[PDB]
Amino acid sequence: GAYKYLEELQRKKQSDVLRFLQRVRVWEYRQKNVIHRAARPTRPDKARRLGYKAKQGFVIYRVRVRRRSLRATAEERVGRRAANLRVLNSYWVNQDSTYKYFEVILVDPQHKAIRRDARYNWICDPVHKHREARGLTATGKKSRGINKGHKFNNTKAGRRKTWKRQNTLSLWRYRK
Amino acid sequence: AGVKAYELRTKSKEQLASQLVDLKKELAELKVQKLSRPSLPKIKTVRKSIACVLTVINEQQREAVRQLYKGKKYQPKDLRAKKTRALRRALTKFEASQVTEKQRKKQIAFPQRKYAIKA
Amino acid sequence: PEYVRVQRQKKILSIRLKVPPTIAQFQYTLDRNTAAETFKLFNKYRPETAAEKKERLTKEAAAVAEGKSKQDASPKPYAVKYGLNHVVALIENKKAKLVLIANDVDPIELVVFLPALCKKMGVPYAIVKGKARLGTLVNQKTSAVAALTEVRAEDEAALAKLVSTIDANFADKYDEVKKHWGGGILG
Amino acid sequence: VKVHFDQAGKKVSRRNARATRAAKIAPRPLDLLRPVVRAPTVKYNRKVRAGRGFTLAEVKAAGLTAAYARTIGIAVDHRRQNRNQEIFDANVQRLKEYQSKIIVFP
Amino acid sequence: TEVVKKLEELASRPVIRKE
Amino acid sequence: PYEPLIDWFTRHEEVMPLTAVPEPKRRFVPSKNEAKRVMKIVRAIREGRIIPPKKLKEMKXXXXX
Amino acid sequence: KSHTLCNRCGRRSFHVQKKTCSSCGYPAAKTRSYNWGAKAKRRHTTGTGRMRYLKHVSRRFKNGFQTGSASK
RNA sequence: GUUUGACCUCAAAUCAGGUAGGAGUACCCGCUGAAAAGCGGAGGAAAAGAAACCAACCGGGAUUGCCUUAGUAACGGCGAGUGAAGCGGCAAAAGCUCAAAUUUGAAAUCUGGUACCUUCGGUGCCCGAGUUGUAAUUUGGAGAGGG
Ligand SMILES: [Zn+2]
Repeated sequence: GAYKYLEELQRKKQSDVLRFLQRVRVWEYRQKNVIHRAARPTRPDKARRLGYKAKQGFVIYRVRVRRRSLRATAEERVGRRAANLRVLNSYWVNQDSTYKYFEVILVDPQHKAIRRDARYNWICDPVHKHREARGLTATGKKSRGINKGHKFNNTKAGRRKTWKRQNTLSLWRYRK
Repeated sequence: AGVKAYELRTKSKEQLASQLVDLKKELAELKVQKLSRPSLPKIKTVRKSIACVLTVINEQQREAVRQLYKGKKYQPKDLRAKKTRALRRALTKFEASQVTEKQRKKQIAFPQRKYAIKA
Repeated sequence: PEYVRVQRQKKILSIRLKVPPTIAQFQYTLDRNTAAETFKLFNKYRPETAAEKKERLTKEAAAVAEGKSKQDASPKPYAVKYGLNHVVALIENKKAKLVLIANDVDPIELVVFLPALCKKMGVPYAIVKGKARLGTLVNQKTSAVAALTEVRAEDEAALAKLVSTIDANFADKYDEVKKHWGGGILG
Repeated sequence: VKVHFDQAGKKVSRRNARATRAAKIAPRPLDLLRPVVRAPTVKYNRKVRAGRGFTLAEVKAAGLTAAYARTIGIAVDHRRQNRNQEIFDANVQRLKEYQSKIIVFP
Repeated sequence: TEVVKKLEELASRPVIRKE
Repeated sequence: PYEPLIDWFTRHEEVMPLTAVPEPKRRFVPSKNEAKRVMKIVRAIREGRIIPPKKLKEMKXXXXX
Repeated sequence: KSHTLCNRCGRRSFHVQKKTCSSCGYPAAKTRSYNWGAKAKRRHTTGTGRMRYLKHVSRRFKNGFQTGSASK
């Protein structure tokens, strides 16, 4: 398939053709709004490996942010704007000195293709409301820093959690 | 000395509307009688009668609307179930029982068996 | 309006700036009569529509329903091939006898390797003008690619001379100017 | 500050769970068939222990597939590795004894 | 043992299978 | 600056494909999934849920009058 | 007067020249509430009013949101 | 051909169907933050969760929580004091899905409308969506083609 070509070509960003397309598209998107709807993913392979499918119930927004993180704030903007949609994920496409550009995949839990088709029906659950608001996305888990490793220690929110471990005292019926 | 519900179920709608007109005239008379009267028990009966007439009329109208909308795969929202927030939403049974074809083949191939240990 | 303003300001900012030579291979494309005969070729090899498919299915199914199991014989379907991953998939065997490539795709990067890929695989590619004209011959809105592998014996001699025609008209004419940086002249 | 006043209560509730789950799982045990596995960490390396799951290769040596063995209630770990002989053999004997004592309904 | 024997007969009971 | 593109890698032509993927069976025989859809329609016609098209034209010829 | 009858809460705390209710926060869609004023939140929660819909909820939850009747 | 049409984009709909808001907020999750307050977002739990793990052993084996590790390691005008984690015992135990090579001998996929029917749906027909990829199969523990 052709996706391996797109990925390997995508890894060479400062190559002449990609910076050409980047330099055209940053001006072209600069013409448009801060937030708008893209007809199709400009980086389809990246959208696939983030989970995009080309059917009804998949909405692609393109979002502009000024230079929390920038990516998570970009997700929060389209989460606030299209509340009926659930945010699947997001990825970088383009940037300027003034703005970075992100391309965000959102999924509607109202469309019957999404309400059926059991690979994706889990996102219809109301526990998946506003994953970007709770940092439950990929960039949210990265900025929370949730993995396995000794490199991963008590960091910020978990720090208050282990402050909570220092703040509360546990007593049994029979004192130990 | 009052109306019955089941007696009003048999009647045509014009009979019910004329009965309503009769009860409203009777109410208008009983107000003129009651502005002289300290306590008139009949007006308390006839307002319940007006209420039952309105009940039967509205019920017949709603069931007629339901019968004309019976076949369609839709309904006016007021005629639908009320239940609550989000029991409207997020799943049907069919939309929850729905499973992929691969896990379907897996459960056909290896279902959870019934066994008894120490035998 | 805004969108008219942008779609007119587009293709100005492109040509004003230096395009890389892996682009502007596009619009160095096939001329009038050769694209015309290419379309006359591929309309001989239209794929089956969903209606025609379902119709033949109902015919043979009513045959088996009577039963009246007539025979078990059909040579093969021959048609154009149009799925992009399927088009790339027909290369690297190789199976693509001819490939048409649309010049206009908005994610151009979907397409840019295909001339070099058919160049190294030796596949007779040709850059066609307009993916809508590809979609018309393949019952889609757009197609952006058009591969063709299997040809009847009635058409095989026309195929080879069309290949030689394209390799004369495309590979000889535009090969050196393909290497050159296009555009760059202001508007 | 927190006091476990419910220590008496939760146990009762837990046994209610151990009742209620058992009601649904009426012939079968509540727990799966776990491996007998020797511990790490030289303080504990003489100690043997209950392990998570056996392996693919061991269940194949028992004479069945792990996909089927999960339906029989045998806990299976892919990411474990069998490196000791006697551990492997004792757990194979354990699997065989478990196979001897089950009766499976069609 | 008794109900063990009964379930052992039931699991030992061949189901009416179809070719 | 700018300079024309070097075609060092294109000019060597591969006489063989990349992958030694074995050819599947279904590329040579009539298509199976077609036939499964055929038998689906056969089961629907045996249940009469689908009318044969000759019978449909017979229906339309009478219904026009 | 400094304040006016609020259209939302009816408290006589709709300030005039600020065009706002100091009590409830009309016309802002979110209601004003302060956690330091926990006693103030106590005076205005659910349960103070009629709960015209909210009374009969859990009873329907006890009945499983049944429909119709059984004539017998 | 000054015509006609494919697209593509962008508008408009008292067009059809849906959905967002607010309240509460004990528990949860994010953001901000002093000498907590605040903000945002959920649920009956939430979060986390199936190793780019821990170890150095006769190795262990998703996550979660309890007891112990332990007031130890470590940190700290090494002052005030701050303050873990591996292992072990227990509770509970459950694992799975994508994205990469073609179905090319037939997009096999789905929304919607309509007609019926046994209606949390089914069947038929028709618009559409979709090859700039929807289905089946395959997630390394491999797997696929065949025989
Ligand atoms: Zn107010």
